Amino acid sequence: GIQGLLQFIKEASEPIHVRKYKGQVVAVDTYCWLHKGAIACAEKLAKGEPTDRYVGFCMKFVNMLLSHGIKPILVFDGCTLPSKKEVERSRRERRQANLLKGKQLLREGKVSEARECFTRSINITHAMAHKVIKAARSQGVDCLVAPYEADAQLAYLNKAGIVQAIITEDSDLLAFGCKKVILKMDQFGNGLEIDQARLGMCRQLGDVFTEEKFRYMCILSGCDYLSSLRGIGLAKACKVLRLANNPDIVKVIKKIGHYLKMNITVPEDYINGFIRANNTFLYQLVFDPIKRKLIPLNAYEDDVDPETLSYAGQYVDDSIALQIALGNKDINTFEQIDDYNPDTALYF
DNA sequence: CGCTAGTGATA
DNA sequence: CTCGTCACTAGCG
Ligand code: NA
Repeated sequence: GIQGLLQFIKEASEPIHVRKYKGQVVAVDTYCWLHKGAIACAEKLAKGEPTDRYVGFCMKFVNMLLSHGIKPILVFDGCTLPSKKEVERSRRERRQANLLKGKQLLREGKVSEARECFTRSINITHAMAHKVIKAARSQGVDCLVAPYEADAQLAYLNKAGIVQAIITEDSDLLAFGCKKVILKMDQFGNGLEIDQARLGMCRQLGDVFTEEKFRYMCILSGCDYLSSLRGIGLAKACKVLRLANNPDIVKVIKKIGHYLKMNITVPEDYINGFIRANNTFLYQLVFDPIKRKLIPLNAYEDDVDPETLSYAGQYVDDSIALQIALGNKDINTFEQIDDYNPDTALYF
């Protein structure tokens, strides 16, 4: 996502412990636990050999949060946004390559390299995530499969007061407008918290501590929805945002070469791609657990047409979205793989 | 000299 | 059949 974002605003970071959120609700970007837990049993998944260590891993963290008296809500990624299809396919091809080479080209002789390639060809499937969901629900923990990206869903849960903090390793959460994000948490509950209001503690940031300006900085720096101009990182983006007074971001991006004293010819596609990136950060589709329907991250403004925001995810029926959120309906085939019912046991 | 972006080691 | 990350630094303006 946003490279070097954590180091850039480390002044706003506060080392905490999970006790600080006792008797409160916290949402967890489960994919990080799933991935770090799958790294341990990489060769097992590479060979196609049955294993469930990652389940015990995720449940270890969950049991920690529970032991400190916190109500955790596990969140998973759902469908992939159209602005990421070819990227996910690229990573798919990379995993296929690392698996093929790591297997056939390293089946005899070299072993360490074969494992080093197998750990790269590791793919987190929704079946594994479903195992985690079954275990978590067996331990009475609520789960939610996002309609699309997990970071938007989490940001919604946080901005709606449903949760008070978000445990993740992704730095993009801040660009979605989260209030409290707990990064780099270990087994015991030791992690780095970053509050939105505390963004002002960064002198280097200047007057770019407001949600909108901070978002513009994150996008200009280089995000998953849009690569940055060559030579533009966090410092340069922050600088050009600090210097410019004009509220209209388009003219600013057009004069990015003027404000930074460096020869930059802004591509025709970059402005539209910027608007699309910002619109994706603002209006990506999430699932409202209370109303049990599919809503945008933020309510649409007066200058935006919903029919042109297909890249921020497309709507489906609320019953289908509900079945997806419960992990009952498969992401790809849309087939019913489970029959969990929250009525006959959140979502109330 | 500040800052971007790529590499190598690593689980 | 869902996303890496960090320390170090070459090399840019
Ligand atoms: Na960049």
